[PDB]
Amino acid sequence: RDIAKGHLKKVTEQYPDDVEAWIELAQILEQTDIQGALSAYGTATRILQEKVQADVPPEILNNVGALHFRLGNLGEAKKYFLASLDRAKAEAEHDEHYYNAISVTTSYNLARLYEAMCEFHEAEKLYKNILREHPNYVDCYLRLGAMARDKGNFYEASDWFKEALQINQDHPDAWSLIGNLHLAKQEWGPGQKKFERILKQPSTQSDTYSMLALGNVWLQTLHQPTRDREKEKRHQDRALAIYKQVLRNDAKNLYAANGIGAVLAHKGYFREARDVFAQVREATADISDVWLNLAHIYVEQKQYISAVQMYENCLRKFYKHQNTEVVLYLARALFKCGKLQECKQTLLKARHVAPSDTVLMFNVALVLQRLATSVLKDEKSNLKEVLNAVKELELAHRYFSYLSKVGDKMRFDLALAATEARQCSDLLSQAQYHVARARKQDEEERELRAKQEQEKELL
Amino acid sequence: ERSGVVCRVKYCNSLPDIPFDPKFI
Amino acid sequence: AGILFEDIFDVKDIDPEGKKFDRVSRLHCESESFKMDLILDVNIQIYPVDLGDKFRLVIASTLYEDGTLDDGEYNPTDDRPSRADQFEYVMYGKVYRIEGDETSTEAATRLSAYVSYGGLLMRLQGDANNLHGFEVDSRVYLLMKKLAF
Amino acid sequence: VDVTRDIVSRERVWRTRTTILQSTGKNFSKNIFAILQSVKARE
Amino acid sequence: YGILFKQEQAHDDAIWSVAWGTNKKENSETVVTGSLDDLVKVWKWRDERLDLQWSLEGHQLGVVSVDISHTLPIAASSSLDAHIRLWDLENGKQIKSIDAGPVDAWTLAFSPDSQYLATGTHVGKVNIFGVESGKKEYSLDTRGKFILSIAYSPDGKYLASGAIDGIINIFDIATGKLLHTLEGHAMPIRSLTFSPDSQLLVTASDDGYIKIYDVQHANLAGTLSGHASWVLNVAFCPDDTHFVSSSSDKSVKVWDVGTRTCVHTFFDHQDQVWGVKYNGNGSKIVSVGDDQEIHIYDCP
Repeated sequence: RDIAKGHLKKVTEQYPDDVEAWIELAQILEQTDIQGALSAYGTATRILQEKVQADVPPEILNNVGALHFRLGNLGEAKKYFLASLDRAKAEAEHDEHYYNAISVTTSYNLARLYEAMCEFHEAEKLYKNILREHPNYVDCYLRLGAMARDKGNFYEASDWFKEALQINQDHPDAWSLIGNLHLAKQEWGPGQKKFERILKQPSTQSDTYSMLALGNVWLQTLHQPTRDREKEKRHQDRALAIYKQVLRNDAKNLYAANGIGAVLAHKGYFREARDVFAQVREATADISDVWLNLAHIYVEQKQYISAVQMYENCLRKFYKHQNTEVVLYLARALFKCGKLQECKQTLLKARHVAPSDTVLMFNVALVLQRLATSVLKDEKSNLKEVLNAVKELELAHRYFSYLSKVGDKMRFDLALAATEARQCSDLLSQAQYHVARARKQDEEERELRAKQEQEKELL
Repeated sequence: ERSGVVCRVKYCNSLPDIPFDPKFI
Repeated sequence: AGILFEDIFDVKDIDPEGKKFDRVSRLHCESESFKMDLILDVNIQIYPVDLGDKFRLVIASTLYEDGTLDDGEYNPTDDRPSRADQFEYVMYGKVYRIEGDETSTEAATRLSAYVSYGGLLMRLQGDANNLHGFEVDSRVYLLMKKLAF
Repeated sequence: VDVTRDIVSRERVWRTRTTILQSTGKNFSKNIFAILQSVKARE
Repeated sequence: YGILFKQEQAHDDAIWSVAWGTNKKENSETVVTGSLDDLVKVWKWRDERLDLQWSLEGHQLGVVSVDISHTLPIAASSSLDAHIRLWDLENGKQIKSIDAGPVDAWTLAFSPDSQYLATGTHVGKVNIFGVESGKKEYSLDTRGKFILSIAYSPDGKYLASGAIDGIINIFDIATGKLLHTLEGHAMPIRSLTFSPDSQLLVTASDDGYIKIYDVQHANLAGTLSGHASWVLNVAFCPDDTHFVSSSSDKSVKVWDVGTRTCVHTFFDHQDQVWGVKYNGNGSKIVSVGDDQEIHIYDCP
């Protein structure tokens, strides 16, 4: 490709009646910067009009719209695809170049665009118009199940994805979609190894996608209290061998190092985890995974003032507003006045979307007590706050009773509510004591204002 | 107070989905 | 340690006011993780940058990893392992102004740390907490390096 | 049918699954396996 | 089709709902909202301008739901503090405080007769409290996971409920019995409302499709592709010609209820909008959200 670029730079300057020189320019620049292929198609579109009145073939309009599909010019790529359809339909005598396949690819990108333009009805209808004329096509049959997978992972998505595999079992795309179905419900933790080892035969080897999906389903088995039983240590060493193998054959794969940092953090090296993750961070930081893995170290080292932003930055994506798993990571070691009262606000933002979780209802209580012991022990503080503190404490104690009745827990029984409930049963007596302080302070400010008002009467 | 906030730290690792680039004929 | 600040940045403009000097240009940048604004003069002659370039900028107090707080004089002849060995552009200077959104009552939320690398000015600007490492008339190093991504 | 070989023979796949895994740049494992091996000798 | 009034910094914290009147009983000109900073501001849309009229306090936790009674100029507000406090827009005072303990307190549902108040329970049932009583009168025995939305019809003939798994429970407020159960979704239904004629029922799930079902025979009338994020709030125009849709993408699309087409979209909100509601005539469309900015959208 280097020789084609250096040859194209020689025909670009000089003008020996260049007609197809700009086509071969953009045909290399689709992998490199996506603006360069666009600049070549703009001039290649107009250079085909000076020799004769000849319409642009659909093959150039289809590809120029394909570049704009990945960009934010979705409406303009839509006009390119509509015009590519109208032009390829006009090719009634181009039976050798198969105008029909050109309209097929243009309509495929057009339904791919409509799926992305908040319009799945038109994408479904366009993708079914390819199914009705050529059921031996795979991407149009795979992209239909994805649209229904938004409404749920048990509709015609889980059925269309397996029907595509029986017609083409040597399709790594269609078979990798199968393991993605079992990722909704992780009850197939150990049992997914079989179905992930189907296309691990040497004719498909090497496949980095499957080998790393193995390491992911193997890492999910960590975070268990059975590490002293010489069970999770073998799991760390097994996944580390998987990652070392896909490292020796691919040094530039990021995901290999991704899991390596996860295991090294599970070994207790937070100080030496930053280094491993650095290489990953530098390449592309714009992966959902990194904003989290990185964020754990900062919160680990009592650095919330770099941790709180990274959580926010993940949430900048157009997918949600109030996730549970983020905010769980958010409150770790929070003790600060801006880290406690404000932490309540984010916890409430999380419970607003789904209160059925036990841990939000538990944490909201823990924080509440934190704040209350910080006004009702050493304080000797504002008057109004004392009134408010007992209100909070009542709410907390109501929750301690309500929690206890709940069957399922966070994979850890909540039987330990006794010391927190003891720690509000005594703090009610602290509220009954410190409200006397309130009154003492009350009379103090009243006598202060009067002994000041008399000085003003002297003047 | 007594102890820190409960949280299940787990260094997760995800995989991306199929790109489905538009076919450049 | 002694790492007063770090983030990745990108070049948003090379000299948008228009190139005022031949060997030096006003990089304008924003940071990737802390969302800091930055203005930074660099030796565009010995270290060229374009728009859309990414670089890891590590503002440091010292050069030596152990944080042994060197004196402030030039000595080339030195065995001790430095931070400069993993960077491309390294400069030395004074923070000559710190400025912020202080009110009469409450504290600041944002700081501008201004530093002069012997004449080559820099304003790093954003969250006060991420800038708590800086104090006026302290000495400082730049330690930037271009990301090939 | 011929509609399959009519499209799979002219199209261009610039990105696929494995493309997503490697960096766009040049990040070898000399700076990765070095620390990976250094962590094992201290243990 | 644009924006008339632009209320900058309408709260200290994010707004989670918005309530506006539709009758002439001193409700259509006043705007009642409930945000997370525990300020139930009573905005009086007087002189074509959004003015504050009352500032009510007392909620422990942020307001989750605000709505105006149809045949009455009073209002109420629920939250997660298990303390549903009734209010009055005639004096800015508190009527009562229904202690819906321990936690079982969700969005409100004024009856059109302004005599009952529905509130979700964590057990799966739909508790129907009484406006002037405060006690639990009668509760629907349809258990499950949790009620995420409850709505009353403008003439009072049906009642639906959004579960956590996309289960519409069409109740009968005239006898108190479950009649249909529409399960065309598997996404947690955020909110819903009834058509001005009680014929169509929109459902705002977390799949970005506006599946408008029917109530008379419990059937789907057509799948409308909504936004790409999750439709949070959804209201119908009083004259029954259009309907607005609040998503979680900073996007205020106004879809057509007859042709199922977006007739206009607003992008003035820097954050996600959380509440949308019409006016008495359907021209001014009020909108709130995390931007804490109350925009008044005119579509003559």
